[PDB]
Amino acid sequence: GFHFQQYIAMAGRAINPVQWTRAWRRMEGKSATEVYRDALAWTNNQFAQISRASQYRAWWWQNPLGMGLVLYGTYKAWHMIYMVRKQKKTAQLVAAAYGQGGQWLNPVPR
Amino acid sequence: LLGHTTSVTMGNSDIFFLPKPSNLLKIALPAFVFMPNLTIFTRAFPFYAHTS
Amino acid sequence: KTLERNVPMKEILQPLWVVEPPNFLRQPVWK
Amino acid sequence: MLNFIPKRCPSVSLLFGKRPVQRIEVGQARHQLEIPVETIEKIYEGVDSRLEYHNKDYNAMKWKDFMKLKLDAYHLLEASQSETAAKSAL
Ligand SMILES: CCCCCCCCCCCCCCCCCC(=O)OC[C@H](COP(=O)([O-])OCC(O)COP(=O)([O-])OC[C@@H](COC(=O)CCCCCCCCCCCCCCCCC)OC(=O)CCCCCCCCCCCCCCCCC)OC(=O)CCCCCCCCCCCCCCCCC
Repeated sequence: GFHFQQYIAMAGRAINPVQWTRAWRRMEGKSATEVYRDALAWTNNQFAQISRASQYRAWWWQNPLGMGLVLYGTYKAWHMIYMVRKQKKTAQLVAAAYGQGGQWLNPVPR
Repeated sequence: LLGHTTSVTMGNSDIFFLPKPSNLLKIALPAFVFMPNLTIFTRAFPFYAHTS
Repeated sequence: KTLERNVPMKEILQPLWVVEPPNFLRQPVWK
Repeated sequence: MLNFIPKRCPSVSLLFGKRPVQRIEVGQARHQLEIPVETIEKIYEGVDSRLEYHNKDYNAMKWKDFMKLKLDAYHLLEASQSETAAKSAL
């Protein structure tokens, strides 16, 4: 893993509306195949940088588990930021519709 | 709307996609056997199926 | 002559393709 | 040997044909060997430019020529290993 700060900055630029107009202008004379190939090439460049530079270079976060810990941290951040938020919303929804635990209730007895 | 309430259908939402990076691996992995091979020894299968 | 063009690094260093894995058999999956 | 022929462009192999000779070190003892640049250039007639590997600095030869070269090498090596080898290549 690497360039997390650059990724945050990319997300910021993406949400900035002015960049929406800039991208609208850049998309003049452009194809979906070209856009897809460019994105795929960017991702491949990132992963190739990793594969090459891990052989001789060590980041500030280097540890006896290597990039496994950084990847687990990315996963855990994604989890706590998105999935647990969705769980909170679903919990409030279920509590308003059926009551807390309503989705695990037993079938009506016959 | 008595017999029309079980007709309001909504589709599932599962996506069956997972990147398969094999360049990361260099060893084989174990695999399950799901069914007995009936293409060989077909005539004796009921007679040797209970053994091991 | 002198050099004035701003030379990108992609014209020099080409990255390997690692996103999609290699096919050493050179045959498609259905085959 | 591999089928990786360096591009003779100066951006890759600086000073390829500036002189009429090439030099190489051979073996663990690193014996010197000089080779005529024309004998070398004979390879770039079979070189195929569609194929480029190792940061696009090495082309590949045609399999026919590459295997002829490998066969000559293998013949020399097995003759060296054998004792009944001919005292001349005539
Ligand atoms: C709160 C933590 C808990 C989070 C939620 C729980 C989640 C649990 C799951 C954890 C999963 C972790 C994710 C792992 C994936 C990899 C991430 C990674 O390695 O890169 C991260 C990334 C590093 O990017 P990079 O690609 O490695 O490039 C480095 C640069 O070149 C720069 O090069 P450099 O050499 O100059 O420095 C390298 C590196 C150096 O990083 C270090 O080595 C750490 C330095 C101090 C050592 C001790 C660390 C722990 C105690 C002090 C820090 C407390 C904050 C906790 C930081 C946890 C990460 C170590 O820089 C940093 O990462 C700075 C991080 C510290 C920012 C402090 C901001 C303070 C605001 C919060 C108030 C104070 C804390 C409140 C109490 C929180 C208690 C939990 O760090 C950033 O966050 C970038 C910030 C960009 C500016 C954003 C604007 C400022 C906002 C500040 C907050 C930024 C977000 C951090 C949130 C935490 C603070 C609230």
